Amino acid sequence: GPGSSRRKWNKTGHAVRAIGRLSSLENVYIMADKQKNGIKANFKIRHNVEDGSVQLADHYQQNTPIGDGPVLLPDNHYLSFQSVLSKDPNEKRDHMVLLEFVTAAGITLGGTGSKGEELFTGVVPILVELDGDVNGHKFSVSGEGEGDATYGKLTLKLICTTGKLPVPWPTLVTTLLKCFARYPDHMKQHDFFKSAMPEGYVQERTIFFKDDGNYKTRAEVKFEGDTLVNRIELKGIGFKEDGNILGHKLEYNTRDQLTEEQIAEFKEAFSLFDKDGDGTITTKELGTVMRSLGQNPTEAELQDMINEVDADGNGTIDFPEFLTMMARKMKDTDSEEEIREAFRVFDKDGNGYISAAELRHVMTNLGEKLTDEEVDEMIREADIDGDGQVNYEEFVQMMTAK
Ligand SMILES: [Ca+2]
Ligand SMILES: [Ca+2]
Ligand SMILES: [Ca+2]
Ligand SMILES: [Ca+2]
Repeated sequence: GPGSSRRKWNKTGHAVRAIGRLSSLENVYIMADKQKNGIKANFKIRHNVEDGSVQLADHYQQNTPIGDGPVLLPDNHYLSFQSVLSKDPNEKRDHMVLLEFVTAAGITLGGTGSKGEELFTGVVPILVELDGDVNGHKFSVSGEGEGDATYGKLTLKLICTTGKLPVPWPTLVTTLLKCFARYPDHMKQHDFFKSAMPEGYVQERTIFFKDDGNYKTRAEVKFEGDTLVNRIELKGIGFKEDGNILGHKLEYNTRDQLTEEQIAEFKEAFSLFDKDGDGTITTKELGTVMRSLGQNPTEAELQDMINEVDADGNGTIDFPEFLTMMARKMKDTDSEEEIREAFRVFDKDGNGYISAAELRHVMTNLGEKLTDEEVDEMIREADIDGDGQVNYEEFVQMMTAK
């Protein structure tokens, strides 16, 4: 057809790109399996390959309740995942520290929920145990951590007890606790996972690695004492002894990635908004901090603000949502300006220096509490050139664990 033969090349390779852009489903969709009194999920994971490529893992997931209870069968919706992989420098073994932030979304909105859901209310210790055989290569993984459903948080430390792990850690991530997802109140009756809980659910998967082998897994996620347990049997077949997986061509982490430390800071900051520590930030709660700083956003101005970062459009922001809005990277001239603007909030009289009382007003309006000696000591920490107060330079080189 008509158009520049340049126009046509590009238009063809915009729609091919487009297809791959639409095909990259980041979310994890949940459907019901009422006949199986359960749920399923079919999703893909893109594992970065060392040489720029990508190894994708086609996941096919089935879930069922172990017990005979009532269970909540959910409508179509999705989980939303943010994973952070790291190492403990103390730990000497082949291992992984894994942090997940899982939030539920997908639905536009007495009360109820599940009994089984009152068990996630606070922090739950986690035990994970995995038994696999990949292409004959046998290994065991073990680990502990905790789950904090309110901030959709999961933290684990996973050891390979049998010594060297014969597959890359990334590939085991999905396998080694969706009951730690934050289901927003407005859909807390689509949380199959907690509902099935105390007796628990089976989570079976087949993961197809493109041009490489497959993993089969069957796991029981149930309570033992008050430890939430994830116990797995993993069987892998079809894998070339030198594909990305068995040859370890897969990479651990990206590199622009949030440290465990940073995420902790973002949690503490989230708490500053979440006055009632109920895991969400409301228009009310946002207003309170805003006014406290000295602004007057209207009910509507707040609702907008939130609705612009509130994935599940329920009017509140939960920690993964917050964590997401903080995890966006910017054109570092926007980031720079963000810092310039943060500075001007701290530097209240706008004289270009943050004083001790200026630092105190900000932390105080933020709902922190502070001894004069802590204030004076913070200023000590930032006051490089030692003039008793903090300029823009000092603020920048003090603000950078972004
Ligand atoms: Ca709250
Ligand atoms: Ca929300
Ligand atoms: Ca000042
Ligand atoms: Ca200074």
